[PDB]
Amino acid sequence: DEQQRKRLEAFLTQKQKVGELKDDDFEKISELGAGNGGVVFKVSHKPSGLVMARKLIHLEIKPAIRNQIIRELQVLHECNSPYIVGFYGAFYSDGEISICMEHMDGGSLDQVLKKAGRIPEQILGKVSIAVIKGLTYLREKHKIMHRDVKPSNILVNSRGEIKLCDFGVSGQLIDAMANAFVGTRSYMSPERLQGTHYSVQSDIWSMGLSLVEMAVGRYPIPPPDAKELELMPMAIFELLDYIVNEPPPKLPSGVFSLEFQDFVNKCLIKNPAERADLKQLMVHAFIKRSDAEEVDFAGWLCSTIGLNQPS
Amino acid sequence: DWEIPDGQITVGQRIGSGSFGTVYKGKWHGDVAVKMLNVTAPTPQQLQAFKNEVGVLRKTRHVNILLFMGYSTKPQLAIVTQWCEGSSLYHHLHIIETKFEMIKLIDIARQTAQGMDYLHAKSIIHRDLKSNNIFLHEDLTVKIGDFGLATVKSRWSGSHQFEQLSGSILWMAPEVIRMQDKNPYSFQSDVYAFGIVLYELMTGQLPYSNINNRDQIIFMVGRGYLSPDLSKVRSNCPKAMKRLMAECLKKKRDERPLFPQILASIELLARSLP
Ligand SMILES: Nc1ncnc2c1ncn2[C@@H]1O[C@H](COP(=O)(O)OP(=O)(O)NP(=O)(O)O)[C@@H](O)[C@H]1O
Ligand SMILES: Nc1ncnc2c1ncn2[C@@H]1O[C@H](COP(=O)(O)OP(=O)(O)NP(=O)(O)O)[C@@H](O)[C@H]1O
Ligand SMILES: Cn1cnc2c(F)c(Nc3ccc(Br)cc3F)c(C(=O)NOCCO)cc21
Ligand SMILES: [Mg+2]
Ligand SMILES: [Mg+2]
Repeated sequence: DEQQRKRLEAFLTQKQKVGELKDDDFEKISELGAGNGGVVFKVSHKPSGLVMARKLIHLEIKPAIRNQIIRELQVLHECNSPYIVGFYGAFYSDGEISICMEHMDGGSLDQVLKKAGRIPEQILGKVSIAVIKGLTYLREKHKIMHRDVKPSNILVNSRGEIKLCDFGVSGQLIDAMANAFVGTRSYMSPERLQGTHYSVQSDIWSMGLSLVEMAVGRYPIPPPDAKELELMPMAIFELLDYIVNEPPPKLPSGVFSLEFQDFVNKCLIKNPAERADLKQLMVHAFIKRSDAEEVDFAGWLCSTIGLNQPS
Repeated sequence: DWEIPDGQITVGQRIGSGSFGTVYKGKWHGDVAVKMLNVTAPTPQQLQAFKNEVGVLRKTRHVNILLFMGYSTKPQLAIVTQWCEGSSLYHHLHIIETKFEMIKLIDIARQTAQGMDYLHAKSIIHRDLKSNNIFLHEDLTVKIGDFGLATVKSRWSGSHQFEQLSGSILWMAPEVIRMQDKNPYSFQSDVYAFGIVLYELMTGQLPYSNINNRDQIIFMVGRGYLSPDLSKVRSNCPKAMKRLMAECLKKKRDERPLFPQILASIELLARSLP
């Protein structure tokens, strides 16, 4: 719309003010987070005064592969959407890859979920809109697919934006990542755990699992106990086995509308083809409704974090 | 009491992090490797098992075994082990792409079994054998690090050590992967890892080169659906060797050989060769 076109064009403006990205041009302010693969810092780019986030992935790969990674990451200069995190530049130095991206002062919904305990369906409604729009922009305009939707990779800021990031744009980085140490929990849809990515559908499973996890405040595999639910340590291999050989999770009985409960149920169908696609979810009841609602997302966020109301 | 006060170790440049620590190049009557463990505040019940394990690890001495020098609990819990010059086997095979003659490949395999055979002889399960934990001192001798240490690799609850399972997944035996069949870590689980390392040496590749999904490997290897593709073994590799690799990789652990037999096989084909 108009406020989005303003914001999108304002980014490209600040982006031209940044030239070559050298490691000496950055001053470290604060840490933002870390995962099992990278560490992210809030930083100020001295030549341009901007403030960005700088993820630092430390891979031990051969330099031929690493140079193709950097080269492939430069497609991120083409992703320009209000639902995709802004990208300033990637480069290599001191043995680490740097991806420099726009700073999202709300954080990832994984952090925000811990500060909130649960997230209200009215909010999640607006979140589902953004994720669906974001996967869409990735599937049509670039014919690439996310491959890692989970609450850690949905980012949110004080202007009420909800953007995707950390999507698989670099083919060689996907390969390189697959020599990782084991994680504690998976968002991988059951076909990918036996076969390969079944187009955008398998991103959609993860979105559903992320919605449930956030709606209830708890990793939903295995689904909550009988009395842990009225209160409203599994092996990684067993979770993967549970995802393939057990019925998918579902929302609680009476706490959420029926339109929302159906939406996630359409997302968590074990067959990727019977599962719903983007055009289906795009005109679902729960999305039709959550789009009409005038939810104040920016304020709900600043409240939840403990920052004073914005605007 | 194999402890070390704070002021003794000169901690230096941060090198990198692994499955259960972060390594720094330190000083302690010479260059050491200081690995700052992950389990920060340990249990007095955990701490006594860690001390007990250090006792077993201090009494280990072999030409192919990184010397264990002891530990320090002062600022944070830490491990002090011999520092190695030069690169790990992982770097040589997969980063530097060092062009060893096939005769030296077999010799790297021989010394590694040689070293594993000693750990097993002293009833020590490595739990983390991989080319990242094999260094090549002076581009000659093989040196195995990061062995044992079960108690600080599997964080506790109070008096219960339960391996939540960590490490790089490519070398994990299936029964290890599943984490169900009682004590999953065993001599044969190391033999399996050793097999994966053979796969490295014989192919110049990591296994599952066409799978680029961590959890997909974990599920399929653990369900017996996935197996390293032995096709990829380079053409100039001994037949007697490829058959040895396949014995270590048996999906059922009980079919795998032990290192006495393994080391035997490699020396036999080492002699009878040029
Ligand atoms: N551009 C950004 N702005 C603000 N916070 C960010 C940004 N990028 C990442 N973060 C946060 O900092 C952390 C970065 O971790 P990240 O490398 O994405 O791993 P992760 O997604 O949390 N988990 P994993 O995928 O297993 O490595 C996350 O917890 C995010 O919440
Ligand atoms: N004793 C050592 N001397 C010199 N370099 C070392 C030593 N131990 C580890 N390193 C290096 O330090 C970095 C981190 O090592 P480490 O924490 O052991 O990770 P890892 O070996 O890859 N996986 P794991 O050993 O199972 O945790 C790597 O670059 C190693 O090659
Ligand atoms: C496997 N794969 C293939 N392409 C990738 C990529 F472009 C990534 N980055 C990335 C992408 C878009 C934005 Br907008 C910002 C980013 F930083 C990441 C990543 O960051 N994964 O997080 C791991 C924990 O560090 C992973 C990729
Ligand atoms: Mg992330
Ligand atoms: Mg090591």
